[PDB]
Amino acid sequence: SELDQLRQEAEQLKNQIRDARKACADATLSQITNNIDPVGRIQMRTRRTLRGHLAKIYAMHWGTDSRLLVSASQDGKLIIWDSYTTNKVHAIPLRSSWVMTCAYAPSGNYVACGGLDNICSIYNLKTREGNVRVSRELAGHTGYLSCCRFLDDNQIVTSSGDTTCALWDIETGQQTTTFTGHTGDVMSLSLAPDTRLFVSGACDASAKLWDVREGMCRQTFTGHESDINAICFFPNGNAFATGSDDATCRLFDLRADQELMTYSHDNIICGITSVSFSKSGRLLLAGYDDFNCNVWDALKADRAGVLAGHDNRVSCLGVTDDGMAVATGSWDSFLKIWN
Amino acid sequence: ASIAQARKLVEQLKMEANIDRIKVSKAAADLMAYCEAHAKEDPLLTPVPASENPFRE
Amino acid sequence: MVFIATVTGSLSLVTVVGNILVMLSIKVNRQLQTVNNYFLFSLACADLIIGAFSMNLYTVYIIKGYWPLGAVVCDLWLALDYVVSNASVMNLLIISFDRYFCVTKPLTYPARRTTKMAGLMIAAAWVLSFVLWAPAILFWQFVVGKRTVPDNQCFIQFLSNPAVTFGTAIAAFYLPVVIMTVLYIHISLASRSRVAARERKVTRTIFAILLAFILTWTPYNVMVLVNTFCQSCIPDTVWSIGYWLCYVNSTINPACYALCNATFKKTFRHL
Amino acid sequence: TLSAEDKAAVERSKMIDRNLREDGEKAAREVKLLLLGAGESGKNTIVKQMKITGIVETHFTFKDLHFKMFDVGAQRSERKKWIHCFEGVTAIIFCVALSDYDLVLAEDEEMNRMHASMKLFDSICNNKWFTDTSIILFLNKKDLFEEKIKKSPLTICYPEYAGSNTYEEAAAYIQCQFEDLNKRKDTKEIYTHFTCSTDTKNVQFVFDAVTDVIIKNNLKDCGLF
Amino acid sequence: DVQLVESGGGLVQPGGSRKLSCSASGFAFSSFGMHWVRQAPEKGLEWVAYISSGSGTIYYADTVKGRFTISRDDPKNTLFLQMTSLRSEDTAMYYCVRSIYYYGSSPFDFWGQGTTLTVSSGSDIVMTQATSSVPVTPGESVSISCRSSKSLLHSNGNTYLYWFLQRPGQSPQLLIYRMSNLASGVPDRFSGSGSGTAFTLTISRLEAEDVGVYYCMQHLEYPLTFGAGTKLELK
Ligand SMILES: CCCCCCOc1nsnc1C1=CCCN(C)C1
Ligand SMILES: CCCCCCOc1nsnc1C1=CCCN(C)C1
Repeated sequence: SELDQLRQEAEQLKNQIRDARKACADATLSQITNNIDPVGRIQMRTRRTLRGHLAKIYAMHWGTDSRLLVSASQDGKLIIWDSYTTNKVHAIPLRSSWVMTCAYAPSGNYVACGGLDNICSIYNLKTREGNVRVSRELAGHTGYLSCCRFLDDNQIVTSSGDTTCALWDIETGQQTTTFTGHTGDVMSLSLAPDTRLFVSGACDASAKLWDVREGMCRQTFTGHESDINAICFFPNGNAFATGSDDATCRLFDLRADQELMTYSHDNIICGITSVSFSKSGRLLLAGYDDFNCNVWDALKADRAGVLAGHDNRVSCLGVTDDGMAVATGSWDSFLKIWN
Repeated sequence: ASIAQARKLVEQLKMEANIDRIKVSKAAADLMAYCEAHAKEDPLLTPVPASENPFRE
Repeated sequence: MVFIATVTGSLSLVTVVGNILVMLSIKVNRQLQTVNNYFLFSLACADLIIGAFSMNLYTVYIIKGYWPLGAVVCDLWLALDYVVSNASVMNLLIISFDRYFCVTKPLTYPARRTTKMAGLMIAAAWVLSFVLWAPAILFWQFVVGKRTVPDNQCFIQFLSNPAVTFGTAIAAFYLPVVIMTVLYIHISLASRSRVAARERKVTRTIFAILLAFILTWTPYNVMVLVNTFCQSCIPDTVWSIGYWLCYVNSTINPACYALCNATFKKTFRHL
Repeated sequence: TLSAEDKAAVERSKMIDRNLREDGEKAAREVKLLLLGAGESGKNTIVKQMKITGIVETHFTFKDLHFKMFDVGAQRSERKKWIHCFEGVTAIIFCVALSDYDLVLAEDEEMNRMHASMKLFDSICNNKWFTDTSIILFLNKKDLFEEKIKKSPLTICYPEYAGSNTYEEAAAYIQCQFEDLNKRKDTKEIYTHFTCSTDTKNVQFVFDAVTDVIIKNNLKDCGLF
Repeated sequence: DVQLVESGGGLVQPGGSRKLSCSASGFAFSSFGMHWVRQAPEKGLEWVAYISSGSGTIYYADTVKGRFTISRDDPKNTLFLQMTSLRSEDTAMYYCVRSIYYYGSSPFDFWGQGTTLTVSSGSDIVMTQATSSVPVTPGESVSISCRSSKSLLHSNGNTYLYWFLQRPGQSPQLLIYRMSNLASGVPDRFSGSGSGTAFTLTISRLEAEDVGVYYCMQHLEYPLTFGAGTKLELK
């Protein structure tokens, strides 16, 4: 009879969490930002077009310098681009062409790529030989890698379709922490600015906040109706936004432990593939399956703009660390810089 | 069997329940204050002059 | 008066709108930016030249009852019209050759045939039409030593001479039509499944395009032979019908080549 | 204009573009096959014949044609999150074991393995990413099926079966029950073969079906189809 | 391990011909542009020739133009310099130098050991190192100065000046690239500054391994020109 008592205590704990969330929900974000001025109409133009990829681009990640970016495509190539001059700085051929995620290290010395091979390949960009070579192959996950972010040159957090996330030491090649609890394929992750916490979104329609040092799940956030494909923190690290297949984006607050806003429109039925915030966090940019990117007002839930330059699904998206530009990658094999 | 999985889930739910929460109003005001404090440093929100834009110039 | 000018302006406007919708469908859509569609772009360009320029001068020739504009423009218009029509027919021929080599050699030929070879074949077709028709039209008078063509009328000077007549008719229509027929017969033969609806659909498309080309370009090219065998047999209304039938092939070419592809059909509705 | 190091960086980018173009041409000259089919359907034997965790890639060359075969059977995750990676494969090879007509799923009680194979075939055949992709269907274990059919009847799997209890009629009925699951009959073809286990017959069938697919795709590209 | 080895030197008669070779090992040779730099037996460094990666771009100094021919064999990892119609002024030690060019790269970062050639008997940028010898004592901080006839600050924000150190009896070593960036494997005591036309290299806490000749070089436009060199000696 233990199982029934455990599951009733679990449903009582869930009712207590829901009642505490209802208790602290004294107002809404829409009622407080009702008297601030609207952003207006954001019209961004394509400053640059990055051609060279010959298959679908699945992931792009900006560098901390806000000039160099890495892209990953399923033809079998990682390309580091100089976005000011559209020069290809590096072309790295991959051992497995089924890449789904790419990352740029904060220092700029390494890049990583993960995919259906279930391995995270760490490439060293600053060698004495003048070529890029494999520095590490992090093996251990039993599912495809969906997102990888560097914390520093020696530590990387990865998310997988095995329903778990992991923290790795790149020197030894061994998982240092394992984050378990998700019952669905983890599709994305996002590091906090301080890098002490990360959120992960999975296919069980929930997001989880994780403590890097302690290895525990601090908070769980629900509200979506389908697979959470994308997640990203607000710039101060006290909130984050999720994008899902239910054609809505949601803003969640860590301290209030609740959903603050829903960004949706009746004319949108396609799922969100990517989300990022601007430099001040006032604009929320989301990529969709309608071949377009929508710019929303992160405080008023109004659509402020549309980035419509692609012929296929906008798979990925990123905003520079100075906030000067937005890069969008798509399945039509082209990367576009917007401003 | 699954009794340990259920015990783990209960312990996790207890750990998530025993946190302290601020009011939604306060966190919304903090987000609004962050957005208005960095509004002049966001090139996307407010367009920079073409001389200072690396991509355009 | 107004009826003839109205129907000829309508025909030229269809010939221009269709071909520019073809070129804009190639330029706008990136799924239609292929090596096979560059030949359709060249064919569309030639048909645009035929519809926009030659049909209007022909309908003002036939609505005036004589050639008002003059001899120099008559030589230029004849030269341009013949070069850009023979380039359309060499474009049809290289389309037939490209389709034959794509079907009968399916594993090798789409790798070997790059953009360079496609541009080489298009340029070779255009310069072959130019070399064939422009010096024989502009500079015939210097050769014979006196223009025989009466003023106020515009037509080919060398029609009387049977040797140049036969050689040009052969090298312009009669030789490409049997090559196109043989190649499309072997395309419909090699299109069968060797491992139906597919063979029937491609043989309907092949029959449609071959019937269109033959029915458009066979009247004039038998009238030329009847004229070179009997100088005083053909009325000029028959000559006019023959010229107009030679013109409508440019009008029907988008529907016979571009609009067989469903991507073109859904790009046309999106304008 | 540019400085000297800027010009040399542009020249390096041009050489990178040239090498990317050459690798893209070499990758476009290859045939991509996605190998699917439920567990213990004969896929391993097929791989062994053709060749002489995560995704496994087999490279072979038959008649100066290079084939890359991608097996994704080890991926135990949600299939709809990575199946769109294989949207532009040349063909799909699906393996079905005939001998499993009267067997049942070990994981799920009273679930016929043929019904699970039909459900997986119906899921990927009418999938939104494989609308034009042809399917090569291999019905494996014909010999085992022939031996089993004399003892055990086909009516365990299909209760609406009314024909003879022999090898040919039951095999044609099973082939019919897989091929009628194709809803988009016009866009895609299903090439069915009964694996012979002899020397090069299977790879020859694959070669012929891929040649037919390349013909049909050249026809579509040339506007004739 | 990166190695560039030069062969083919020796005594030659005027008007003769010789072929110098440079064998490369330990790096991806075909992705690097290669340079030939000469050093007269008592003078400073002079740039001779340059071939790009992929052999698409070739430059020569005016003194050697039409006589010298630079080439490369990328499957054999060899750089060649075919010198014809030799003159007495061509007696010098010849160095092959590797330089790779991309955003953030450090060109001129490895120099070969050099091979000795003995020949028996207007709008170029001028780099000026006014002092030719500074006596120094270990522990102190020293500043070496260079000036340019043309502003080396480009419109892209880069200032194309490079600092090199040649120890006694060795090949030159890259110290600073693009005015301020410190080269890989160089200690943090070296620092470069300047403003368009005037530049300074500061060595804090001078050690005994810092004596030798220091050369400034511009990389703004071809031909590349060196400074006269400032010598640091003890006492
Ligand atoms: C000596 C006459 C030989 C006739 C050969 C076929 O005629 C052409 N070759 S190239 N363009 C034509 C056309 C003629 C009249 C109408 N025009 C639009 C097309
Ligand atoms: C309703 C149709 C009226 C046609 C009148 C003009 O006839 C032509 N069309 S093209 N060439 C002629 C000729 C005219 C004079 C003699 N020439 C040798 C031929």
